[PDB]
Amino acid sequence: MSLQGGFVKTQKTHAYFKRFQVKFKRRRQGKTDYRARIRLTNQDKNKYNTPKYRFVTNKDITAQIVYATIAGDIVMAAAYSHELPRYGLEVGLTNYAAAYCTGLLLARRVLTLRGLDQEYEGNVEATGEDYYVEPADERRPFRALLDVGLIRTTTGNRVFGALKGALDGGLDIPHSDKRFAGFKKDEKQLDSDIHRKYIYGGHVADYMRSMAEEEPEKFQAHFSEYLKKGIDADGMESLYKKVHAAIRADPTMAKSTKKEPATHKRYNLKKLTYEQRKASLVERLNALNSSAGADDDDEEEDDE
Amino acid sequence: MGRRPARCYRQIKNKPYPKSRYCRGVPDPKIRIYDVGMKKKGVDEFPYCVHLVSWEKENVSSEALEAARIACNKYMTKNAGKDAFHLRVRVHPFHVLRINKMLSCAGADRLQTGMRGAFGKPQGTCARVDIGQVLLSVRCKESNAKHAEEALRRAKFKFPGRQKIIHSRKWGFTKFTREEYVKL
Amino acid sequence: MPAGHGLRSRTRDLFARPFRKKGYIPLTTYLRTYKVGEHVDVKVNGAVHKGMPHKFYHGRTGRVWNVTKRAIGVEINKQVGNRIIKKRIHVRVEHVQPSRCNEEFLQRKLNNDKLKAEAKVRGEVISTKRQPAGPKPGFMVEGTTIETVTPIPYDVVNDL
Amino acid sequence: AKSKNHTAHNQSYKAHKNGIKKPKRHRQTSTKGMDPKFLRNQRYSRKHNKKSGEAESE
Amino acid sequence: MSTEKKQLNPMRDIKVQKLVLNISVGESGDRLTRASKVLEQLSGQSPVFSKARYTVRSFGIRRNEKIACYVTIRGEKAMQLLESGLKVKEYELLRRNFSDTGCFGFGIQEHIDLGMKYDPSTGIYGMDFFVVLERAGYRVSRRRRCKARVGIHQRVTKEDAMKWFQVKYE
RNA sequence: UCCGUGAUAGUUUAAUGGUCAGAAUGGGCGCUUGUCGCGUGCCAGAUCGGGGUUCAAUUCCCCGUCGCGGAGCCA
RNA sequence: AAAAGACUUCA
RNA sequence: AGCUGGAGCCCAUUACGAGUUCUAUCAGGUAAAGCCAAUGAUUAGAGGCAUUGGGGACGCAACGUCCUCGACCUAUUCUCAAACUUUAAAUAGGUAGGAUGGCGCGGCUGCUUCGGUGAGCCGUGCCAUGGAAUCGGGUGCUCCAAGUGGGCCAUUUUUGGU
RNA sequence: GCUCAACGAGAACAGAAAUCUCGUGUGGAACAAAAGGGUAAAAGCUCGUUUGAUUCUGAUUUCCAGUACGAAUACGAACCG
RNA sequence: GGAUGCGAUCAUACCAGCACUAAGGCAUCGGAUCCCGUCAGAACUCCGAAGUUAAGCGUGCUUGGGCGAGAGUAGUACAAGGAUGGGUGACCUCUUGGGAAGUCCUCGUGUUGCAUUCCC
Repeated sequence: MSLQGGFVKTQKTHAYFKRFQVKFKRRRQGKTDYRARIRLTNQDKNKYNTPKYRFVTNKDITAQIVYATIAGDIVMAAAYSHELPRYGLEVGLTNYAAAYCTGLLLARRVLTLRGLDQEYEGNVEATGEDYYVEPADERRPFRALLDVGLIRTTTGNRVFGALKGALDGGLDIPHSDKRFAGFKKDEKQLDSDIHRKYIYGGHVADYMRSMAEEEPEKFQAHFSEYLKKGIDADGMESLYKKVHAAIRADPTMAKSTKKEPATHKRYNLKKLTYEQRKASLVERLNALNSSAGADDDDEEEDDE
Repeated sequence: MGRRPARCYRQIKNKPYPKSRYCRGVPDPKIRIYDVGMKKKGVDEFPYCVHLVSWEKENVSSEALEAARIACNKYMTKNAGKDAFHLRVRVHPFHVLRINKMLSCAGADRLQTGMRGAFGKPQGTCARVDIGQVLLSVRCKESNAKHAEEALRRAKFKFPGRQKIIHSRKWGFTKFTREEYVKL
Repeated sequence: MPAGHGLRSRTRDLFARPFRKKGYIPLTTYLRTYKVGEHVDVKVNGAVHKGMPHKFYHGRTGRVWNVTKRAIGVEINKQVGNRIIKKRIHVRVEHVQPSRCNEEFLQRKLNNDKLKAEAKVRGEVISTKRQPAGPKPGFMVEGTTIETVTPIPYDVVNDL
Repeated sequence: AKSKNHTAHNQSYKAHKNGIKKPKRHRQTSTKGMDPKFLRNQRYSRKHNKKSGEAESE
Repeated sequence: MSTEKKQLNPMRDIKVQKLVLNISVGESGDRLTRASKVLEQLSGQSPVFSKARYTVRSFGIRRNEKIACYVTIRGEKAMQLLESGLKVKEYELLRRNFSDTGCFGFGIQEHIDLGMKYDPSTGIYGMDFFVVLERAGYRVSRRRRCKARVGIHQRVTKEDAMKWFQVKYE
């Protein structure tokens, strides 16, 4: 009939195909760039993975501090903005204030004095502070590197807002302030570097008030109450939950997820062979049929 | 024609040259049409095949290929009419002959000083015919098989690498007449 | 004729990757790290073009001489000549894979140590060598239900 | 007159008589031409190590 | 079997991905690039240069160089422009202008709409209008990050595109 | 034969630095002219075939066909 | 003044 | 430079060494195979398919129809490659099979670790025939010098050339 | 940041090649040059910022006498991007 | 089992055409004040209220294709050593060894680490 693409692959088959094993599975899903990844992994510095666009977005954002090993990664802490309303929060979970508090929470969690390995002098668990320039634990920022993932480095992002909460949480990310979502993006003060506008916790405050539909739960001031809240030292929650039920999930999943063939394949073949002899039209795909005689094999004998 | 003994390229001795892009200047291949006769049937109307199968691995010239082919075809028209059976020439002449060319006439030939060396100008081409290759495949019908056998016989004196006439069978002619009609 | 020596020559497949293994290397190789004196294979990534050793050195297993930034120093030995000496090559960690040539043997050394401890408990008598192939023992079957058929070679046909 | 240009013949025969040897195994093989760090720390540590070694043999 | 059987469009309904209005003659054959002015007024927004590649027939011997210009527009503005062109064309006619992609284009003079010939430096006899149309579910292939091939369902067809358009302003 | 060297309008041969080719004469067309001619205005290319490099080759390479010259011992 | 030459047979 | 001798120098069945095999583990693109796997060559049909390669016939016309010849496309088919190969031998080739080793104890650093965390190297303790096979009418090591610096041949492999 | 060689289907003019669009597209392109490898959210192609095409003096790899020299590799010590 | 983030092994994971997905999550999706961005808020960047499982995503299917695995695939082809073996040689037998690939036929069609979450 014509057709190209499909036809041009099947004729030359193998030549494309293997094209998906040029690169591998992670890239196929759209998860890992290997050009980005390779640069991080040599000295094995933790990935402060903070997605916020086309990953998890518009419901939640998340910050995980992740260490690598050769059998696959292993998070040293994680925290979700979905677990932020456990400590109180009811203003938008997609905003800078939410991202900042997730970063504060994560930094407190990652040690929690656990195991052997500490550092709580200096000051890890960095105070309730009005920022200016990166507060660390002296001279040396280590073991956390802002992993944006595949998302762009753009000033005024949630990723940089999370980074602020890491620093004011006692995590010590390497830094430069020329793409950071500055000081007042938490809501605070600013007025410096290349960056412009002081407000972004208090973005929304102007927006909504010029009337139009947006989130419930009140008003302009409401950010500050929960901005304060994630600074507090009552770490160590995230919910007890009811576990499993029986055999994996549900009857919906039982119908959905596994196989059939083996036994079932033979039945469909049997039906097909009967159909071929009962009518004679097409053996399936793209031609043949004139009694048939089972499977792909028939075409070779039906030549002469 | 002008002398060349077939012995010169007879030995399969040199590297095989079928790379047109490096081997520049290759002259005309010589068989006009490889398949002579029918070409609307294969084995359907021809439930007999006879082959001429190589006894000796040697490189048979394009010139010799033509000679064998034309003799066989001429017998077909002379003893079974114009649109008789079907001859197929089934090996094609990949291997470019270089070979020493252009001698002079001082008290040396071989121009430089007595090399001569590579950089041989191309003389022609051969098909490399290894042992058991089917040089000529002539399909026939079984009653008239003796005519095809005779045609191959006249042909066989006309190449350097000896071949033996054989009654060839593919999927028999008795496995074809089963397998066909069970899937038809 | 005085020396020249085209630096490569017959490196077509040696610098090539087969069709299935084209594209960028998994970062697992990079993340893999070695300590000094560990034995490791040399076998290049074709997608890193600087830090590459000379292709003859592939298929050699060397002892890590030292570890430095990006590339690792691996000491391997050249072949052919007189008094052929060990040579130290700067070679990428992308171009270094673990050899299993030592790994399996080291496990069998630990296995011997088990046997040594066991042996003393009994009242010594160690013997923790591996043993060469022994003679065959006897073998059975039953002649009941296995009376002879006759089988033959079969006649020549030319099939061509 | 032409002459031979190269041959690898006869080289092998000579090589298996007195040649090839092996590396010459020692404890503490040459770290000569090794990266400056490591070696720097070996120098510093050794000064202290001799003093302490006498203490730990009493 | 098109997954049509649902309840149709919230997702399925057509939209303008963009409307690309482009001038094609080629430099020296029409002008320097003073026809940027007429494009600027018509759309209301900036045109940008379009470069050339491959064999050309006309001066433009370097290839890469300004030769044409184009405006990618969209939203309400694109729909307004559409109405004027539809008002021309005969309606319930030609399959030809529709692509299998579900996109269509038409030709007609620049001057249609209220505007002076005099105020733009050129009047220009017309130029290809192309309309890029697709469904809502298109955005998966369009965005970079989580790019995925277009489904059978996700494709508009020539018949479908014409059918959606038939309802509105023709 | 080896080492060189060309070919471009009907003919004879200029030119380029990579984007682009000329002149003269012949011829074809008027005008001069009793009538032709001299004279006077008008006109007209496979840049050898051939691939390659290159954005783009008449132009810069490589091969080949033809036509030429000039060398090829102790003969 | 130097640009001026040709021009069939019966006749 | 190597081969060769001398003068020795150090130990001696301790020791390690080996034109060797095994074992176990690497590397390889030759023979060959392949071509309906990529690239390149190459034969033959057959069957499709055109909004624009060319003809004819049927038509006022058609977003018409039928034959025809080409392209292409598809499943076949045929035969090849030093400078093609997914694939792919054999004989060759490398490495390992331990006391020049492992393990315990506890020291130092300017390194490395946000952290004695780790790495390396030191003192001290524990474990023998015991780390496949086989052999070593011994081996290891250093200095110094002669001759050679035109090679030639056969089996096998192989390039040019009848 | 972007994805190409190519082809199909479309789009005033525009044909076999103009420019524009989408799909398919393992690299069939492009990376100065010879040829051969290699390479795809790049080393290509486009944009932005740039000047390490820098200072010192070794080791190392090739050719190999396990030499010089050139060129290459990866470090150090500097200073920069 | 699903999902999400990070993956490991690296085509049983891939291609083509279909089909199905509870829960909860991803996505698609609505908006353009703000940082940021273009020819175009389509991309990118930000806000996340209102939707939709159609696609993506996952999994399953179809004598499929490819890949993987096996074979009387084949003990074939080829090849080291030996012959005062056969043969004019080309080569070919045997002894002592090693041993493929495709055609072709048969069987298969992702597995699993970390963290958090979801079935009911």
